[PDB]
Amino acid sequence: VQLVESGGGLVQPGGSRKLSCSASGFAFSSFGMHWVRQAPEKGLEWVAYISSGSGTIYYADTVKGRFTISRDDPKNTLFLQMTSLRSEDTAMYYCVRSIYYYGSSPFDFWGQGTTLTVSSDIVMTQATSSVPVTPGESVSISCRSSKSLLHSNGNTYLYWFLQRPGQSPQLLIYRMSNLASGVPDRFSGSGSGTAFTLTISRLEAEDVGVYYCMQHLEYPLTFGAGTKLEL
Amino acid sequence: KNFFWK
Amino acid sequence: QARKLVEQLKMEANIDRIKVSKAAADLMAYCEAHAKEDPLLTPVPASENPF
Amino acid sequence: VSAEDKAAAERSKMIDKNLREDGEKARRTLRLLLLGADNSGKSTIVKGIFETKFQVDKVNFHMFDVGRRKWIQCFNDVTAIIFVVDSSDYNRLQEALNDFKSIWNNRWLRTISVILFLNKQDLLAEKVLAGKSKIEDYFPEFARYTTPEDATPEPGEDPRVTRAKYFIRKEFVDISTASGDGRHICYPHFTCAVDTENARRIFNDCKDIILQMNLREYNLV
Amino acid sequence: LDQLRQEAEQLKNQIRDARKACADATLSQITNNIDPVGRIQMRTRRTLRGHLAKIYAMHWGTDSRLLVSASQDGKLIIWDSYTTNKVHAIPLRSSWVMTCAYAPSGNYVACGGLDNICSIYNLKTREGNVRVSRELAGHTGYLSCCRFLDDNQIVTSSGDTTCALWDIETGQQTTTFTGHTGDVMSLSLAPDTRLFVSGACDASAKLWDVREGMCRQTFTGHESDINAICFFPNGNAFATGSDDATCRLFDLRADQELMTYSHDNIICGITSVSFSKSGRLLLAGYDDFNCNVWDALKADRAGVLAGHDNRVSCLGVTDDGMAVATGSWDSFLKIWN
Amino acid sequence: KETLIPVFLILFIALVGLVGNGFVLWLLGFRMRRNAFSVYVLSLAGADFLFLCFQIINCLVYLSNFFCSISINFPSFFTTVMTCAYLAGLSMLSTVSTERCLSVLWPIWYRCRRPRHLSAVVCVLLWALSLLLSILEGKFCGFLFSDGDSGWCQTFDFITAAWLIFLFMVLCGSSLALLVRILCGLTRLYLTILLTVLVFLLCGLPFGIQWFLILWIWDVLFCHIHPVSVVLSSLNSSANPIIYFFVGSF
Repeated sequence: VQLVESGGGLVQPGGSRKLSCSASGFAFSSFGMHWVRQAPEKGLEWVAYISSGSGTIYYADTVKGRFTISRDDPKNTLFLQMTSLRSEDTAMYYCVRSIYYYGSSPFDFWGQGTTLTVSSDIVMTQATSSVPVTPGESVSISCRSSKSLLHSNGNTYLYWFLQRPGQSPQLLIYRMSNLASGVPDRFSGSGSGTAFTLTISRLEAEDVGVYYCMQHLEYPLTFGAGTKLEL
Repeated sequence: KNFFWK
Repeated sequence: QARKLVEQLKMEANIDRIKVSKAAADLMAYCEAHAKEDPLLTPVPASENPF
Repeated sequence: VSAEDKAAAERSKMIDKNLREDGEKARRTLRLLLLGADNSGKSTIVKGIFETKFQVDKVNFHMFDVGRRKWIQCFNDVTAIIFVVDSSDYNRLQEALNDFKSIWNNRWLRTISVILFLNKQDLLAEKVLAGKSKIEDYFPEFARYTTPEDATPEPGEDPRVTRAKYFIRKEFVDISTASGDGRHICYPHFTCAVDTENARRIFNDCKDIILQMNLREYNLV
Repeated sequence: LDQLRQEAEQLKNQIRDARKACADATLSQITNNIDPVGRIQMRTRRTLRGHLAKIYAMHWGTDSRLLVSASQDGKLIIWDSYTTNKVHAIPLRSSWVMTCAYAPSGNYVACGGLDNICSIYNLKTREGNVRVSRELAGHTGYLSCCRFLDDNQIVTSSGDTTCALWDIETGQQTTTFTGHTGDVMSLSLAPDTRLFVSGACDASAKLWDVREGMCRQTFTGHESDINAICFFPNGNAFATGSDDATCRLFDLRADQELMTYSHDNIICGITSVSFSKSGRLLLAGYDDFNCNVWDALKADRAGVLAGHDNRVSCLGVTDDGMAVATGSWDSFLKIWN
Repeated sequence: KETLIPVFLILFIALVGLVGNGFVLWLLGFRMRRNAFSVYVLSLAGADFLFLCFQIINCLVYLSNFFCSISINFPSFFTTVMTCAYLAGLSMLSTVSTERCLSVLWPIWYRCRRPRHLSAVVCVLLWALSLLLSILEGKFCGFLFSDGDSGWCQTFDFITAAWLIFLFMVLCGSSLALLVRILCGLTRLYLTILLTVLVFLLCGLPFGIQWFLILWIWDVLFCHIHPVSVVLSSLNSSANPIIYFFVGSF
């Protein structure tokens, strides 16, 4: 499974660019795709969404009326069109795959990103910003939301991600309880409505970075602030 | 014309 | 060959058997023990039926 | 409903659309079941499962053979059944007749027509003119049989061959018409293992069967 | 040959005399002083549409929410019974399918038919698609049933009068079960997964040992082909349905028959049987387009499930005992509660 | 002063017909399935139902006005609805006859290459056209809450008559083609075709003929010509179910 992005570069205010992503290694036409961007020092922010079959399209309020999402299934390519670029669009963009059926695990794979530089809603926050850690110990990370994320059907929609220095974010927990494929069993996650926690047992190296928690109850998608772990 | 409702 | 048939019959004819009444009592006891756990026998309220 | 539930519903809708397209594509073809015994030329009529495809007049056909009282229920909705019989080995016509009677009165085959193919007629003619074997040795009623007066068409052959052919055809036909209630029909034919006009007879018979089916569903008959 | 035949007849007579001395009472007279079940009324809750041909088999999942169905159109469908959503659609190489199964873990499904191969499909994997994992060959006749023991073992019954145990990774037969005379039509696994029973066209049933590979007992009470079989929840009894228009209940520790289920109105055969969670109700499917509910302890009709326009071919009860599912030749499925 | 017996016969025939219409609607609504031949039967049953109900209410109005002192007045939008139902019922029969002919002449195409919604499309289009024509006739002839000329009403009656003649010609041609094809290649088919054609003619044309031609071509013969026409039309509408649905199902 691969996801390669192209485009990017320097652009003057009021200009236009076009971003592209090529997929190879999986059934592209059966997946829904997202665009997520990150500021040079801030956290993660959701941009747009296109569904399988091109029947549903969503945008964030910051970029509505200027950005356009599209896909080309025979060539396995995803596009994003810029228009009237501003100084607040300086970020690095990501392409994320997602599939939806009973028991699935959305937000599985993230590609590498390209950098572009230019010359109501559920509020959920992570109070902690930095925690010093040592190998062989246990660490608990928690974040809280504004309203309840527990639906009538019995599901609680909350996700956990890890981003290592100089790398792309990776999925750890989906729907507040389940472990992703390839994730070691030392990670765990539990919580109640509005209050969630993540537990790491027997901490080791290659497990240091910034942790994010995201809600998937309703659009727009909202991320946290980020808690980082340091040696 | 005509009404047949009588 | 009939030797296989007679050997099978010989192996099948030498076992332990119990009376019918004991087996009937066992089935009755099993049915009585789990009577209050099957919804198809005792209907469940509308607040607990997923369908 | 949640966003994920909506996406799942959309996926189900796409699956339904694909299923409808596949069913519409599959509605066009017609299915046939090939039955018979050995030494009957069964595999050379049209010139687990061995399938065969052919088309005539822009209509597709799909043929099946298996190489039986239990798996015969699968072919409950086929268009027709093709029965092949060797009509030269007198020692085994009774076996073929018993097999045809067993297949004609099956419980799950009460609405399926049969296309009958009496194969190897040149050998039958050669044996009849040879004179070394007598049909009456196995069917005593043959000596008291006469060709019908107003129903005796021939292409220029000896009357003996015509009588021999008509006797066997009559046996099969009057087994077929003994008790069928008129819900399904049998179509007989004469072939010779070098004939090339065999894909059109099936086409005409299938047209007739479909016409009868259309007649019954409008309550005309 | 004459001496062997005489010895066999003597052994059969000895067995018949042996199982006659254990018949001191009858199940009917033991259960006179118990209250009758009463009238059982069930109604349709869901209807599953999407198949365009007859349905031959179905199997529930261990989570009591997912199920798989097989049809002559050449496809397998996995349903979500709570919302009637379609999860997967698996095309098949051959359209002559007679059985299907769902693995306890939920990672694989199996199917087979008039091609003589059992195929294994991987459900969850990368690339987001479902692909063939293993094809098992070696039978001489068509397959009739298949059940998963774990992710690496499976038991099959076929029309070549045999049963087999396979290793999926190697793809080779491990144990072959021989002794029947006619075609084998169904099988059922014990809860402990150490024994299983099979019914065939010779009007007899046999109990087998999985590890040893031998036959322990044989039961003969019917007078036509046996089509369905199923264990009691206890694991010490099982039930069979035949073309006799009758159902019978057999015992393992007594090695004889206990009860018969028949009525003068029924003249058609029986296609499928199942039990309830407590073992008090026996569900059966018939060729007259409906299903009958029986009292397994008193041999009395308790209800009727009549909502299908054609032959009922398959049946199933969930692990939690919350619902029952039926399929028919009219290309529909229904869930009753 | 001597038309009470015709009114009684009208009432009895309509009361008999309504039961059959209701039974057909109930059976073909959701109890049973539906092929390409059942949509037309359902539409015909519906048109029958509206026509017979409005005839019933007219008979009741007349009887109440005569036998008692209570007199009532009604608008003519009901008359327009009755005309629309009558025309739709006449069109459905021609549609059914054409479908029979098409099935007989080309069986493979009908069985394997016919679209699955053509019946609904044709039914909707015919209902829409009949409603349009009925409304356009009613507006310009004074039935609606307005006024209009006489020439326009006469012309609309004439074109409605031409439409009826066209429907009859289509029916006859289709039946003849089917019969010739069957012969040049059985008693039940004869009976069905003959009965359908004669019943259509002799029990469906008189009302339209007397309501659209004689009034303008040829005022004391109203009591001599209108009750007979209404009796015949009610008889046809009541007898349609037992001819198109009940006889087929044993």
